[PDB]
Amino acid sequence: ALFTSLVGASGLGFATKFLSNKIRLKPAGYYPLGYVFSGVAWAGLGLVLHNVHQHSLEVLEKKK
Amino acid sequence: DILNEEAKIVQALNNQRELTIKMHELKREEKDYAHSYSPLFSDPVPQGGSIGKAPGSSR
Amino acid sequence: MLILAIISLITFVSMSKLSDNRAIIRLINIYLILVLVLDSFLYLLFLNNQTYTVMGELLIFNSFTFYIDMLIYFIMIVISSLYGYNLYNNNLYKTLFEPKKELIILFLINILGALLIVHSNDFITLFVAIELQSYSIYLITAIYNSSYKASKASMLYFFMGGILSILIAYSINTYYSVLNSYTLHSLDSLIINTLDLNLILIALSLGLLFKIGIAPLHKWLISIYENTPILITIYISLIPKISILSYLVLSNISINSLVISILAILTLLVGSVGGLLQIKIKRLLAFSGLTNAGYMMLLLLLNNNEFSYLYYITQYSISHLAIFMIIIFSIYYINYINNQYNPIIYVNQLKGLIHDNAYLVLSMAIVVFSFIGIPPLLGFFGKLNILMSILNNGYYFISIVLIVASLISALYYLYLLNVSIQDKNNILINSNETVSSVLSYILSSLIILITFGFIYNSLIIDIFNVYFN
Amino acid sequence: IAHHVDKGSLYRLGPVGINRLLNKASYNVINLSSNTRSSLSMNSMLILITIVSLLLLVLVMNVNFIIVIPVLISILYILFS
Amino acid sequence: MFIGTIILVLSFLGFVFNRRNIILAFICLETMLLGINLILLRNSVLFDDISGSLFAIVIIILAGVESAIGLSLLVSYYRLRGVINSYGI
Amino acid sequence: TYYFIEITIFLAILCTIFIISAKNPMVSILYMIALFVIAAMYLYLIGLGIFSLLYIMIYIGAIAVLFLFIITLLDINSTELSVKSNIRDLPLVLISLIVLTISGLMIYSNDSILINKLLEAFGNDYNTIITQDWFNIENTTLLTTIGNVLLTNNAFILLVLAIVLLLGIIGPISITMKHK
Amino acid sequence: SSSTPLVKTSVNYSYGDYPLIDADPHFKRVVGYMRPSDYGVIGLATAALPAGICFAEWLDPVKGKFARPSVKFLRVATMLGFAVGFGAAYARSSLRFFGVTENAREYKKDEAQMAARKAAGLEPYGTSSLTPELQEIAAKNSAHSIAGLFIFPWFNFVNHPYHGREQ
Amino acid sequence: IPSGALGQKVPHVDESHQDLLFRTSHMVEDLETYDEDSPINTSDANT
Ligand SMILES: CCCCC/C=C/C/C=C/CCCCCCCC(=O)O[C@H](COC(=O)CCCCCCCCCCCCCCC)COP(=O)(O)OCC[N+](C)(C)C
Repeated sequence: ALFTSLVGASGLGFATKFLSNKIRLKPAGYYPLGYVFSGVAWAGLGLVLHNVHQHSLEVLEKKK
Repeated sequence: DILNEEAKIVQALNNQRELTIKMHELKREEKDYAHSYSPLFSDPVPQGGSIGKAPGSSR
Repeated sequence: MLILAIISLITFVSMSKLSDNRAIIRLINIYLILVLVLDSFLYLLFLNNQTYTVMGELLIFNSFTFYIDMLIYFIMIVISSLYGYNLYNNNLYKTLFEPKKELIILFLINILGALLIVHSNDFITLFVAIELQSYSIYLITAIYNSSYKASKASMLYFFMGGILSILIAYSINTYYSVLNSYTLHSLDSLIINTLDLNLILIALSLGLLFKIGIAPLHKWLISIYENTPILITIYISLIPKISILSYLVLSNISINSLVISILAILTLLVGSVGGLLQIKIKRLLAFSGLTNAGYMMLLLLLNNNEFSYLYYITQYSISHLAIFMIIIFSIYYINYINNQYNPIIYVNQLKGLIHDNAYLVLSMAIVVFSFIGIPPLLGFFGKLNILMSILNNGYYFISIVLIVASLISALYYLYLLNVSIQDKNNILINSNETVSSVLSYILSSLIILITFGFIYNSLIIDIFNVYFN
Repeated sequence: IAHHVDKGSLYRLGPVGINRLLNKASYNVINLSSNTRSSLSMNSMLILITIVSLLLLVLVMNVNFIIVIPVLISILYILFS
Repeated sequence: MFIGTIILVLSFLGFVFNRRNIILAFICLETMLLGINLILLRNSVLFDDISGSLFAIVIIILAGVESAIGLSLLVSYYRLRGVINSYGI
Repeated sequence: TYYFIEITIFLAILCTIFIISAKNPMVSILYMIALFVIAAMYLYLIGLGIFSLLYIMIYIGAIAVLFLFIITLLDINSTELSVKSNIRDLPLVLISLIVLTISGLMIYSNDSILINKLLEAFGNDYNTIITQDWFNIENTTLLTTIGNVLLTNNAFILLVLAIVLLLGIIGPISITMKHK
Repeated sequence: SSSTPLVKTSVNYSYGDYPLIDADPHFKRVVGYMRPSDYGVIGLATAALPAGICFAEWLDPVKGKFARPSVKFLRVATMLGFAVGFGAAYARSSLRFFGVTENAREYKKDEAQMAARKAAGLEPYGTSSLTPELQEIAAKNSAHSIAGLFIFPWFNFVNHPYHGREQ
Repeated sequence: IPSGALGQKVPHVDESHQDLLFRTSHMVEDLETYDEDSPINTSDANT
């Protein structure tokens, strides 16, 4: 599914925003808009990776 | 109801085993000069050095 | 597009003042990002392992080499972020982490010379690119010239690179003396049987390999890595390794070689037991590179080793990059800063790191357990896919020596952990200034890759299956 | 059994003997380049030794492979001890 | 091949057993490059082609650039230490 | 005037031994300049008259001038060739001389056999027959073909070489300036 | 005379699903055949470099508190942004000639143009001011140079006779 | 006791390790203090 891939990659973006907050000795929700910034960026990487795997499967089935 | 759902998973894993054995076959297979080297200029024949050239130099 | 950046950059840097250097690096940082994002669609060229040769059989472009140049650009974006962004706004970190005027020039010229090795088809392209990147490492080592250790290291690296470049030149012209040719495309599966190219091709591979730091000739490079400052050595440890090894893995000229197997066994032995009783963190950190280059000398013996290679390359690159960035971050918490170029030296100086920024120790623990090869992390699948190629191809003693070497190397990896999770008397409570948002996000990205990168293994194997087969 | 076997000789094959073996082998390979005041003469003679020695080894080694195993065992002995 | 082989070998061993100063190491490096040139240009003459001459004219330029780079490296070695030791760096 | 090549081989040996054993560092460098001249003699001797003057122009006139220019205004200590210092070296010098010499002579040969590989390097005695063919109509000498193939087939090598020359400009400047 | 290719060459060897147009298109044809989305990519990259420098200053300022970057940096950012955008648009448009992306918009233009060049009574790929040896070497240099856009920019400006096509 | 990955005795490096008896010691390039670049060892370096 595409939606589960997007939500999971956004969770990876939330994880990297959280961990970078906590390296800075900040609270968790220090700057809450960086969460949506990081989630949109990592979800875009998930979008790219999903589309490349999709085109790859189509190339593999065109060898029938 | 559970034997069929296990046969489905076994079919899906034997499909991956067949796919893996296939994709291992595909790499050890030899390949064309037009695919391995550049596609344009598909012949390995050099015909190189063309100014002071001798007739009879070809073979 | 590197050429554009160099041509633009030295023009622009000659006219800037020294107040502007850091901002220049920021510019180049963003430039390289938009070369990744806006230009990577060229992967569509390399369907079904379609390979091109460019400039008259001079350069070779396949998808392997496309992945290698993407990796080198990603790492250059990270390193140039480390120079172009302040750690803190103290009067301390300005006198410690300061770029020179011509640093990014030599960075991009070295990235150019490192790309023209992996993309190379003939031997004179190989030669000219090897010397381009070698002179660039000479000058990157010598650019912080107000330092006794870096000056001595640049002189040592000059002479030991000069010998091993003349050995490559001797092997190339020796190959030319028996075959009127420059290509290894000349070889084509039949010539190797009826011709003794063993001594030639193995001497070529050896002269290429002694620059990495393989085992009989490893100590000079460990001394260069300890003597250079802490920002220079994260670049000169990584880039010749991945460029020269990506050349020698793409060209399969030492398949089932007895000499490469001897030196791989010796490399795994001397790197594992060499860095055991060592108290400096860059020494400790460089014998890790010695062992992890041994694991590549193993794949040099292999035919069809492109999965295990590329996986373990980006594995080692992310783990390497992160473990140097963590000890950049630990400088704020040490009780003793010596040596302006190299402010943390001894590994006992990070002793109470769990009581000051415990999540830096979470970071550290993650990347160290991935160095060991613990299964939830990304280093395990690298070692696993190396083993799947070693055992498939009959290297049974090499396998057990690999396992014993990884077990011995786990000791001095865990020694970092053993030091950092310990009691300390005076712990931090309240600190006014913050670490860089831009630059701690990079360390967190590098961790999230290492921990949650096992998710995408099957996606990566399928995309592998289409573009390389 | 509790002293001479379990705490005695199963630790000599275990964590107490391996620590001493690795201590000695690491000390020897670190003092491999302790000698000379010079960095450069040390390392450039070290490059000569190996591109001589490897060539001598394969000269032995295509003649017969049995007569080169103890040579390599002895090289490991003088390298690690 | 004899002259290039022996200048390369004697040049190499003079480099290796140099304990007296540093510039003997530089000039032994340059004479090694000369011996490589000799071997290659003989092979180009014997094979009737320019391609060894091509690699030789390129390695002339690379030898020059390495001499320039490395001698500036020695000058920066000398900046902070107004002496160059006899035993080496 | 048959043994000319043998004479240059012998004189090159002798000149390298005078390079590595010399009182004064610049006595050693003048012996290197003499070795460049012996090289250019061999290159004219074999048939490459172009290259010999390229060696005299580039190696003698630029690299040796830079080298002598360095030795003049910098201080370099030197021990001389004591016998107490260097006969501790001599047994490995002798072993490595014979081994590296034979081993450099080894790789011109294709045998399974070790010393058939060696003595085919000495199977030299046969005099090549030079034939005239009238197939070439113009004065394409060797520098012309180097200029054709540096510029058409290996144009990319010439441009990467321009980047190398650029680096040889930027680097020595970048080291030795001390910007303000 | 000055158009016989005198070599053996791929014929309609398509690199993807879609049929090829050229094996290396001339620079004029690539600039002529690029889509408005390609000019949008050029404008995107020209905007993204100075906005990226302003953004990366807003994230972490250089000397501690935030200022705008100088105009001397913004103009070099805009120049390098046009460089990135032109490299991206040239590579995008060359992909349609190779037949790895959708090119039915441009395939019609090429059959129209080569029909026009047959009707005008001239050579199908252009009269060049080179000997056919130099045309052949010059097109061995620029063949498939769009791969390796990351290292060096290299283009085709020679009117050489062969482009991986028949008749 | 500071330990050194094999349970060995390793020196704790404070500011008291760069004197002029610690000057040009006999040692491996590992396990050695007296760095040559230190704000107490240069201390009017090019003056
Ligand atoms: C807009 C996007 C711009 C382009 C971004 C590119 C950045 C280059 C970064 C390199 C280091 C970071 C790791 C990224 C691994 C990417 C895997 C991959 O896809 O590589 C492929 C398989 O790799 C292989 O065999 C083996 C590769 C091993 C990977 C092992 C690490 C696994 C975990 C990290 C990667 C997954 C992270 C995904 C997070 C959402 C081989 O090459 P491709 O022609 O198919 O590339 C196409 C990628 N494109 C479409 C984004 C251009």
